[PDB]
Amino acid sequence: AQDFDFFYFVQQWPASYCDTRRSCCYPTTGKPDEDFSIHGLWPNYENGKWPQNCDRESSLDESEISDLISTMEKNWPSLACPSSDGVRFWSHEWLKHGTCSALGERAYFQAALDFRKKSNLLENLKNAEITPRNGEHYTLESIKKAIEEGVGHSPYIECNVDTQGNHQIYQVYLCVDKTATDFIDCPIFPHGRGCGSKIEFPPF
Ligand SMILES: Nc1nc2c(ncn2[C@@H]2O[C@H](COP(=O)(O)O)[C@@H](O)[C@H]2O)c(=O)[nH]1
Ligand SMILES: Nc1nc2c(ncn2[C@@H]2O[C@H](COP(=O)(O)O)[C@@H](O)[C@H]2O)c(=O)[nH]1
Repeated sequence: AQDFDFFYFVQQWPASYCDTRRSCCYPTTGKPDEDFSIHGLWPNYENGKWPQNCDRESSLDESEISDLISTMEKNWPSLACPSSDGVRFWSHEWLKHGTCSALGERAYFQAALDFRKKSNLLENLKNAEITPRNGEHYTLESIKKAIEEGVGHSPYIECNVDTQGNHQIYQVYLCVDKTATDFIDCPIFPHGRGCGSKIEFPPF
């Protein structure tokens, strides 16, 4: 029956996408909030492979999520250049991953928004006294533990490197069950050997 096993729910730390050697452009709506934003909700298999581009005939219909656009501009902004309203980013995510989710367009985007709010990363880190600042000031362990206490499941953290060589928290992966109802323990995690023991949680 069900075409896949679980979802990776991926969030990015905007400031870490914008302090690297690559180009970053603020959205048509201006500088994003200093908070974790959605990268994607990705159907996946327990074997590490995943389905993608399941219905190449299905394009993103904005009327279906009209009332959600202003919220998505702030919670799912595109930071790529050139600057955009996010729609291209959302259309691409819908076509590549959403069409493989078994969810209708609105349910897919509502699920991503709902899980970003539920995971409440910035606040869970704040409770643990982990707040944005420059330099590799935080242990990776404290970051994972803070998120885990708040979500009830352990995240996978992907790090990248800023312009000054600092290793920084870049993306956070959590797993959601195939019916997109709750967070679950991840059956598998990516293997992108990354994140030293001390990392940066950069401000904008
Ligand atoms: N479902 C799923 N998609 C992935 C995974 N790793 C890579 N991809 C997809 O491939 C893209 C990688 O782009 P690249 O960094 O290779 O230019 C991701 O944004 C995502 O759409 C994974 O573990 N699961
Ligand atoms: N990580 C990331 N990718 C973005 C952003 N804005 C647009 N993109 C684009 O979205 C692609 C990832 O989409 P996916 O492969 O998961 O469907 C990237 O290759 C990149 O070109 C952003 O803010 N962050």
